[PDB]
Amino acid sequence: YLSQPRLTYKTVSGVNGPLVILDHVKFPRYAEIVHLTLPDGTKRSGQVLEVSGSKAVVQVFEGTSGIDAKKTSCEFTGDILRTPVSEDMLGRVFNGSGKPIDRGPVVLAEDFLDIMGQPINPQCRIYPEEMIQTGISAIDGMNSIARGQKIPIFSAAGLPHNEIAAQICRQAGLVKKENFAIVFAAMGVNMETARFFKSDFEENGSMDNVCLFLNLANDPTIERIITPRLALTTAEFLAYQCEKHVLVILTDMSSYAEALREVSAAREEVPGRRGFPGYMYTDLATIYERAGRVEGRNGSITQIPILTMPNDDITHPIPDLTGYITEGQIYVDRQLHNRQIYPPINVLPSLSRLMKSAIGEGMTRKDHADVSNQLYACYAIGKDVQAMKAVVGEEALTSDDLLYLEFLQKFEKNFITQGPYENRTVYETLDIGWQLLRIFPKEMLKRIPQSTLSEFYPR
Amino acid sequence: SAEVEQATRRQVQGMQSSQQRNRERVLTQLLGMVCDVRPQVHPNYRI
Amino acid sequence: ALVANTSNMPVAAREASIYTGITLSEYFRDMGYHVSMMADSTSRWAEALREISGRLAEMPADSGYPAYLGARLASFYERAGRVKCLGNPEREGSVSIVGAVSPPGGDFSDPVTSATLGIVQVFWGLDKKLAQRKHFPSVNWLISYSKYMRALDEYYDKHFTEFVPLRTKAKEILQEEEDLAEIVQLVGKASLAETDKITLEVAKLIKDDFLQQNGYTPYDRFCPFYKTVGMLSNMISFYDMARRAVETTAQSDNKITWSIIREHMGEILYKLSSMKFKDPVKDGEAKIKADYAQLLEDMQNAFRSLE
Amino acid sequence: TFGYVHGVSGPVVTACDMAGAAMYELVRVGHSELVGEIIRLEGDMATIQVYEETSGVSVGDPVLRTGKPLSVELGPGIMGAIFDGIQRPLSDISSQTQSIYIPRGVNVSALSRDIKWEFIPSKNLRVGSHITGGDIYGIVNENSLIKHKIMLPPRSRGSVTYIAPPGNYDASDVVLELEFEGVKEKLSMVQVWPVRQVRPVTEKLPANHPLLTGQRVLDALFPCVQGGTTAIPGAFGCGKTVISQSLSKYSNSDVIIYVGCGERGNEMSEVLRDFPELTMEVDGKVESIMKRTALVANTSNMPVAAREASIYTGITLSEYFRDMGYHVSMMADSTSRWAEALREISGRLAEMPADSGYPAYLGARLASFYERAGRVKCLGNPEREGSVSIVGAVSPPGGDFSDPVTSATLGIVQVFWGLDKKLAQRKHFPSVNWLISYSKYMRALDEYYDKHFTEFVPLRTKAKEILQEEEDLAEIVQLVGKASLAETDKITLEVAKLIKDDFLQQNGYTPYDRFCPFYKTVGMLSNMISFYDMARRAVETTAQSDNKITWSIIREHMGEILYKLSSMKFKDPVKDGEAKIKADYAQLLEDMQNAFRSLE
Amino acid sequence: QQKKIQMSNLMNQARLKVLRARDDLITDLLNEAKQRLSKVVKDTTRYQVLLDGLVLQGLYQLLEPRMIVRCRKQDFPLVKAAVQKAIPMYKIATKKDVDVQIDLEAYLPEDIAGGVEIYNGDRKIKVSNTLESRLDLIAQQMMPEVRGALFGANANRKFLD
Amino acid sequence: KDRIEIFPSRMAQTIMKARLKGAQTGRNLLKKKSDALTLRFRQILSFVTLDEAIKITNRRVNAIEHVIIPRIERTLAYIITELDEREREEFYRLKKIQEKKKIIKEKSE
Repeated sequence: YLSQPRLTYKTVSGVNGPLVILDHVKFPRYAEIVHLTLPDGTKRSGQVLEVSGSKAVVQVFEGTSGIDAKKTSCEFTGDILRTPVSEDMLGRVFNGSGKPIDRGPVVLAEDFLDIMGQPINPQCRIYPEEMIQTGISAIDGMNSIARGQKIPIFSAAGLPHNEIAAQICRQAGLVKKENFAIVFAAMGVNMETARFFKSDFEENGSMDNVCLFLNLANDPTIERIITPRLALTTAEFLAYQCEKHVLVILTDMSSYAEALREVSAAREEVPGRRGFPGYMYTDLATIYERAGRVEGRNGSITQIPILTMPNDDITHPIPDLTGYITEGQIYVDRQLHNRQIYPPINVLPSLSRLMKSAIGEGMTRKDHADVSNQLYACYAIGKDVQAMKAVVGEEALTSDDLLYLEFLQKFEKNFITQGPYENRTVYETLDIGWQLLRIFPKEMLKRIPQSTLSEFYPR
Repeated sequence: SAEVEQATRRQVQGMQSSQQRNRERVLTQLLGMVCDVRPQVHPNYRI
Repeated sequence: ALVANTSNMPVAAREASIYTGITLSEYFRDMGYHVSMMADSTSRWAEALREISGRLAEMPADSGYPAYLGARLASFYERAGRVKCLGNPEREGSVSIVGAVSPPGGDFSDPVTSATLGIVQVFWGLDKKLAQRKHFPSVNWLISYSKYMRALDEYYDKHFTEFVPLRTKAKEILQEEEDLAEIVQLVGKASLAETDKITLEVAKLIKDDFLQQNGYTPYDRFCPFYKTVGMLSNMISFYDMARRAVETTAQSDNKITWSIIREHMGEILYKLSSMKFKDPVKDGEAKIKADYAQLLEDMQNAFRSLE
Repeated sequence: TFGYVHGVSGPVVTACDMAGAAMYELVRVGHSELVGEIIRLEGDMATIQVYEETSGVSVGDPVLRTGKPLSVELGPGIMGAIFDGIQRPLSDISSQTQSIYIPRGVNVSALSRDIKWEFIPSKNLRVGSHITGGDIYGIVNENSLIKHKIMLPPRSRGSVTYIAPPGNYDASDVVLELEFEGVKEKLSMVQVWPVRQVRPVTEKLPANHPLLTGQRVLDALFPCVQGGTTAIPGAFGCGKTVISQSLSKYSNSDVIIYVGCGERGNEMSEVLRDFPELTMEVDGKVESIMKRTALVANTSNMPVAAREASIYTGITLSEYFRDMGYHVSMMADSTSRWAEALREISGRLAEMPADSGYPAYLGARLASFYERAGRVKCLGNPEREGSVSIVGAVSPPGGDFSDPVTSATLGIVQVFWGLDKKLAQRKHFPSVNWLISYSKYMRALDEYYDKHFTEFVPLRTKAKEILQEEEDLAEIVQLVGKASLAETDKITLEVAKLIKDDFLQQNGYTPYDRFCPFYKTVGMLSNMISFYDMARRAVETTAQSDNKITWSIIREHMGEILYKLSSMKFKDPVKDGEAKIKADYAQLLEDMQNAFRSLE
Repeated sequence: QQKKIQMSNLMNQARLKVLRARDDLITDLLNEAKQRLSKVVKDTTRYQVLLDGLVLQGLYQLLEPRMIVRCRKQDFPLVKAAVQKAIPMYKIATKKDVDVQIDLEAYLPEDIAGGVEIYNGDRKIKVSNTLESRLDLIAQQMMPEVRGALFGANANRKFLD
Repeated sequence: KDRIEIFPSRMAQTIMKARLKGAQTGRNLLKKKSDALTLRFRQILSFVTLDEAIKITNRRVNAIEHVIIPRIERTLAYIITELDEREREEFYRLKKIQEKKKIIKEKSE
């Protein structure tokens, strides 16, 4: 506690766009939170971005319209933005600023954390081990998510990246060969999708384990910047202090990046590559790397950032800077979507670098690693044979090629195509794999050792 | 639906019982903290 | 009630025009009316923002646009939707917004196109190559999307029950056609599966006689949805029957091919291609439904006699 | 020594009343003592770049000026510790706080002052004697492997006035006092050296002694030399672990330094978890690798100054031990991550960007970084010698070689151990591309090879010719199927396969193949090429008419000899000594030549 | 199927119901604290001591060459004493000669529990040094300990770092 | 000749990348056609008509590989470089604008 009376200033040097420039301010802090009271009684929030002597410059979260330089008062809190955290906030829905929008009470805090936090000391970081199943076969039997990795979903605009994100929230959980929570943050989300997320989580009974943050497209753009920081601050409290595993999904990081560009312009910084700040790399790393396992504690944080690729070009700084500091990718395609396959996830360009540790005996099932590798090879070959068929015709194909075409058609229909309300656990996904693999005789399954085939292939 | 309302009522009763046990002690500490002013000059004051 | 603002008007009015329009839109929304607001251009609005941002000597972002371009467009675009209005009468109105992004090209890196795509739920992209070929309305239908599918599925299942599955099959055919087109341009149809030949030919039927219409003709100035569903129902019904016939009789003696189907029931394809001409309003709803029912019965009898 | 904060514009803090400050000095800003550096100066005001978050810094906060620029603290206790890029002990921060986070403004001394080190004077110095920079005046006993020699700091000299007797001293005591022109300097066991300054040496020598890594490939065909610089591609599937472990475990170097620049958290965890579990036999005892290793750890979310400084902190630590007469091998896990940090700072400072957005001086910084490696004659009267090798990796976005960072690196390093992913998919390890890889030290090592092994040089030349020919024949084989193909080419193809299978390939998970001594590498290659030459002669000398020898005849005739050649890799140096393995290889050659003799 | 949705809505609203009830208990406790502070300011010597401190803290935070203290009319005799004592203590601590006046024309609303407001010379900077404001400031900052004291510690929280 | 000579633009990047993908897909499909003809040719060994079809197919595949794609890649790399050059001159002007504003602000104090 401070127990120091707050000072309220009516001294304003000027107002310039989102910024209010104050004067005669006593020992102002950078990043200090202040509150404005306008002549009409309207209250607004803001944060101090520059303190040059006694001339503090505050960015107002809401619009600055109506603010004068004669009557508007600015109350200083004497502190920075610290988020009230508790276990009870799980099952609540908040806006970007951390305020409830579910008609419940304000959070009754167990502590207050600086939302910027600190980096996790690498000496106590534990390499990811067990798996967190998502319920979606395309990313459980092919590119699983290790309990501690950070693997992004790249999608083009117009693809159902939000419907998959909602499906993960409803279906995701532990393998179960009560201590799992999901923290979901949507940045720049439009009103229709915000309703989708809120209602879909509530209706299906999943909300008890979800902490949902909605930052809407028409919400303050600076709030969009703290939104993922509040989500991660909560995740760190829940995961590392309360010994549980937290899955954090950051939806539309591209909209975050755009809000970050706006903040850079507010500071009158010279834009960097393609208009984005030169520090976009470290800012994304600051968000992404606040995850993983830690020594001596049983909690963990995973992340699934979801990013829209401008012009569907993976080269664009947003997916490029993300991918450079993340471990693999899920990759949602367009062709699969236009073919009315849901989920439209393309297994050939996707990768999960931690799959080697995620799966195997003691974590999922003995045959997990072998089934994944063989399915990948069979799908890649089936696509290759399909391309050949288009050139040589059906009569020019041999029996093995026809088997690969049968696999290709049934793989997409049975394995990839799922539906939004069918929850496939890791063991059912593998069993589906074997049903597709048993299309081929044993001698064609070159990537599965004979010991695995003899145990699993028959029956 | 009755079991849900029944559990809710029981949880509220528990909170009401628990907070009563030390209600006066929490108020006493809070009043002490606000009553003790402890004036201080800003730490960066240099004169 | 329109708002008129030309390119030679002051940049501030060019910016404010959008705000004036949507203000009127919300005003009538609060009466319980369903309001439909059409913008001529939001790229001109973005241009006004770029011009003013420069004049104010504030730090720009990509291509000279203000970094808050996305915030201004989101503010406009998010002022819409079906609402429960304030006031005792409990009335419920709506505002629909139709934006319009003038394309410097088909590259969605365009700051205005990109900011729009991240907000709007439905994007009706207009293909340059279809425009050059005078295919009207010119819609790419592979890069476009609509995010209201699940919202409208309840409506479609309540009233029609047939549209949702027809919609799925139609999209499958168009996408399959694009993939077959890529190889046909290379090998000249030297080797195709019989099913693939049908997909190509039905997809042309769809492209020319369903997705294409002359909006200045009495027959296609407005096609009521019940008729749109009727037309698609018949074309897909043909597809399924043509595909079943050749796959069912495949690897047998009396192998059925597309050449046999086209020669056997050539008048069926003519009738299907003629459905756009039934001319609603001049002709009655009851007759148009009956006429399409007759086409379905004739196709079923035509395939029955073929097999 | 204090000034005051005048204002904060983000990560940049303006100080006032700070007239007595030099550029690139160090400051501790605010009540949390945030680490930063002074870049621009004007009047009595200074512009401070703060490494950590500035949230909460107030106008009027104190700024503590530290006289030393960005520097590395060097002394006993450096070994076995993991450091931040700006020399902050991570193993002490996590253990002195019981936290999992690095505290904001954390201030833990680089070398603990609660350890009582065993210090023995040189026993050659006396009070009144003359000592100069680089001289050794005593040794600290750290562990069983590396003795920590205490040197007089560079740029210091004079007459010795006090020598501590042998005993237990910590890093805060006074061990030696010396007087120069009436000025007395009291020295502890710890010296401080600016990280951007190159530690002086007596002379820079040519590098002639091979770097004896345990791999047959990346030695026989593509040598590295102690003091040399190489580059290693860093891709997920390239199998870079094999080089890292082989170099740190079995190398003939004395000290290993592993430098992270700014990698993924989970990748840093794998390195930090793996290294402590590595061991090697030394004097017959199995010792932990961390007793002769030091590690610098930086993840992508560490302060950009640390990620940029990490590469210079590592090499500064390397030079420190170089000056002791040790051979030091430093690996930079990803110089692309470093270059990314450098570009970020250049961007933050609004510097004019150059090629692909990188700073104009990118090439100059890489060139001056790598120039610091090499074999040197050390300072000080002990007339000792040592070296620093660099095996820094490159990982450009997209895997392309057009990125200025990889292009500049390849124009600087003299050896390129190009790795591939296709080989890994085929389970062929180590995953060395062969056709892309090169070494420019082959001439420098000709004197060593001539003196100690003699036949190695013509053998590696023939080996490259055989392997290259196999590639050159690839188009002929594809269009022919080895039908319209010379028998001499069939020998090349099948022998090249033998080389690829049972020589260049090495299986580090087998106890016999963990380390291949050089004499075994040249032994294996000599017999394989000797077979090649005999097979070529068997065909060519009989290819005139009537009765000719073909590869099918040779292969069928002496199949046991071709098998024995493949079997050579199984000669375990741990159980079969140098004389026995050489004897078996000599017998193989005789059996081999005699098998061919029966064909003529 | 629809029964599942009904159960979801019942459980979700039940969770909010008990959370709202807990927040009312906190509100009622804070309201009682305010009433108990009213009983305190009804005293004389105890309340004057609070004012002696509050005036000093006001002066120390504002650090201006001229200050005006505004209070409830009925508290003027007590504030007058507090200012006369606060001034020589202020000057010793800060080494700045500040003219501190009391506003005799404008007064705080009589319904305020107590405390003062401090304005600078031009009435552009004010210190929110009233009793009700100080209570709200401390009660919120200390709330994490109030939560635990009333309802118990979090049984699932093992690390406080 | 050396480049397709499309003026540097983000639109040109999209067109060239789509053109490159098309050329690579055609190369792979024609390579499969050649392989199918080569296998059938060897099985037969209407024989000379296969040798002519293979020579025509391989010549087209070789041109895509040696003429058309290299030319698209040179064009794309040219576009990428020139676009970064335009980005730089914008950076320069914006930096100088910020400095001029700073100078005006100092004069006002």
